[PDB]
Amino acid sequence: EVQLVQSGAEVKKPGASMKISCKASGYTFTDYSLHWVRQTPGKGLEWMGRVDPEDGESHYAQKFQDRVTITADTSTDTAYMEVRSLRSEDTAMYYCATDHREDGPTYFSGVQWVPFRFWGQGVLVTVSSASTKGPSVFPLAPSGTAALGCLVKDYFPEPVTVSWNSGALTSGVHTFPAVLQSSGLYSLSSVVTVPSSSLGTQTYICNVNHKPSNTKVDKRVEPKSC
Amino acid sequence: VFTQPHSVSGSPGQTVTISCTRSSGSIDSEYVQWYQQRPGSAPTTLIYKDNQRPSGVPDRFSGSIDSSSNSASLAISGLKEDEADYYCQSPDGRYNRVFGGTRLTVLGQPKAAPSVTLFPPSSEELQANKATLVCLISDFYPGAVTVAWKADSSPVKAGVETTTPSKQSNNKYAASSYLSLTPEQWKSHRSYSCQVTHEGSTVEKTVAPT
Amino acid sequence: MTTFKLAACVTLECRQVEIKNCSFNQKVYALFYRLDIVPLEEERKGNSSKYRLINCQTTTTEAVDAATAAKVFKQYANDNGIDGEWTYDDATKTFTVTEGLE
Ligand SMILES: *[C@@H]1O[C@H](CO)[C@@H](O)[C@H](O)[C@H]1NC(C)=O
Repeated sequence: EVQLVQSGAEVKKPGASMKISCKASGYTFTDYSLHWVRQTPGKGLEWMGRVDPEDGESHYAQKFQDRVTITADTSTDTAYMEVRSLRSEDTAMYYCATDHREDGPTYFSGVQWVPFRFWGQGVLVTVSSASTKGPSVFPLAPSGTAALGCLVKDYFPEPVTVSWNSGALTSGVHTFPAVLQSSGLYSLSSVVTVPSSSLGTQTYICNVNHKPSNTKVDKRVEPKSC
Repeated sequence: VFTQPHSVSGSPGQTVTISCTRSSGSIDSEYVQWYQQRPGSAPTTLIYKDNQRPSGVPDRFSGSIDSSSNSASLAISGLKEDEADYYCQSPDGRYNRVFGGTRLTVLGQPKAAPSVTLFPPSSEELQANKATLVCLISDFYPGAVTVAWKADSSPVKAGVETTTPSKQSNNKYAASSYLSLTPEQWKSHRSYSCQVTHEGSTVEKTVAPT
Repeated sequence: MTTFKLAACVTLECRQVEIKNCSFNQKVYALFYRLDIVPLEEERKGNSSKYRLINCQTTTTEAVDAATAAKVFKQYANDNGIDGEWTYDDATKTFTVTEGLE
């Protein structure tokens, strides 16, 4: 029911800015304040601030009161967070989150208020001097199961999503973590293990998505001529 | 500040307690919430108002307040899918909020060996003046492995980039390694090999320009 | 726009005495079972928090400011079977109409 749907990943030059966003559905948007929480990679969660959608009231943590500006639009039920003067340290997952009420676990408890009950999916914003570089996608053709896959090569920054057959194929699928390779770019693999009997009789398509470069790729994966 | 132990551990079946200690005041002055975050995912509520489970949260998770320690604590029984980060939270006044985080490590889980697949370069990549060998290693436990490459019978170390193991949602670990080549390097040998070793044993996988 | 709420119940400010010591508006204090009341904001272990009684009718409207919101809420309260003493809070943008203390 309740959904907080965040914007896509980005990359930004130092000194630049970002305006991240978060759509809400499934609750009365103006009943609960929307919060923002950051997560530097390998580091913990850290509350940024909040906005109360029924008016313009916003609040911030001592760290972020200088550069950040959180707003809410109740015509679209979308909350936005703007962050100026970006720095190398700001490379993080940014989450929107909201409180929600529940009738408690027991008859005696009553209607409770639960902090950060729902979270958005998160958006990875990378801050770097280096420019965006989109993925080159190549098929890993199969030579009683056969393995076939897609190589998602030389892209920057993270992240990359890979599905198969538009999400209809999930059994035997394994997408691997990317190698951060010496040059600074990323390379990633997804493979799906498959009955070799099906190679002439099922089309396998990997769907690659690199939101930082707005790149989307469909690659059919076929066995070669023998 | 809220300070948490950056790491905590526990075996299957056992019960594990994670601390959350306040530096600035009494844990009896604000409610303490707790959250779980599985790798590669958004956080989820597990506890609020010190010891209340949200809708859908199992009885295995319990919150606690020890005013003598000035430490809140989250105690998780029946350890398992419970492998994740765990965070405490509490407010600061009418408007501000403070998070703690603890990486909960589940140890003694059953061992498992890797399945390995090695790919030659695609014809499309060769037409692009490049060649990459993809060595894929998956479903092993514990999360530590060693990978090596050989051009014909002779080892090669330049041109290799290898990942650190990490957990798939199926609880075993996975990794990938890449040998980057020129099409002339690839074509000029008779075979290339990826060799993987996990627990005192080694699998060899090989490919050829044929 | 600013969204305003009209409530046909009292707002309560409550602190711990299970049982909570609550006041309504000036300030009248009384003790309530925690089961009878509904949080209007995050609950506070130290100080008081704003609550609602379980039985409550509410409506909302967007307006340039509270003065225009009162036009519509006075109309709503006439068209429906609603009466009482009025009150406005700017922190929550909530009007309250109650026929208490009678
Ligand atoms: C409730 O709050 C009032 C505020 O003055 C206080 O006098 C009283 O002792 C508190 N407790 C009870 C049970 O009324």
